[PDB]
Amino acid sequence: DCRISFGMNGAAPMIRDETGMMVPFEGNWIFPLALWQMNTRYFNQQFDAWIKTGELRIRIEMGAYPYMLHYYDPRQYANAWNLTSAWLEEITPTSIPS
Amino acid sequence: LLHADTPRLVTWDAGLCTSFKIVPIVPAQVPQDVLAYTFFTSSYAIQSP
Amino acid sequence: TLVAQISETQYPVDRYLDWIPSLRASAATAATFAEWVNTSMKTAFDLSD
Amino acid sequence: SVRGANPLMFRANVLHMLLEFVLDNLYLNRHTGFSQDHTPFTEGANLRS
Repeated sequence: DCRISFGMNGAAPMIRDETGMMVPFEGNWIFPLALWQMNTRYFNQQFDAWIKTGELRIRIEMGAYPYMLHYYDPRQYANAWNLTSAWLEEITPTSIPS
Repeated sequence: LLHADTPRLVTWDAGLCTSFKIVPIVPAQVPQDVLAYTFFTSSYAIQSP
Repeated sequence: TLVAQISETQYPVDRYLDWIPSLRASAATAATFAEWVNTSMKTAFDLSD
Repeated sequence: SVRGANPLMFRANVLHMLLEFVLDNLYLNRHTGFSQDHTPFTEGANLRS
């Protein structure tokens, strides 16, 4: 039970905790994989602007996951948002991308 | 009296058994000035009971 | 041994792979898994019948 | 009048309507089939098709 509520007249939108509290889009969070799996589109639309720019740390408990890694060049500039948003958009109820 | 037509007693039904259906009356105001259209699940086309 | 790992039976197994997420397997899921195991075994050991 | 109806026949009309309702809802529910869920909405449920 995680329900998102928009804040009127400039109030920050806030999601519902497990105990019943309504916490804003800040701090450090813990998510089961199933939540993002079932709300792959609602959460993606509402969280991209906060993870990339604002302070938001999300820990998705998964247990085990296949991984594929890319080696970047450390003496030059790097950015992994174009690599992470692709995964967070291809996340789907049925399957998981690497 | 020689041959009376037989009735039909057993008649199977495969669909869900009910007789009350929920019907909308007036359209909802999904595009509205107050709440952004991204809030409603109708924008994401999520089927609801 | 390999179906008692994912299903719920009373066969005493070691249960090493419990940290890997899964579901409570049903009859159809277990049947498909068993068929895959069977066809892999026949492929490995060169049987046709 | 097409839009009109006699107020004194309402009891008989309602009784006939109830008779039609009962005499229609006289089927036997039939088993159709099931399928295990693969998505994490239902925690390993046996959905019905």
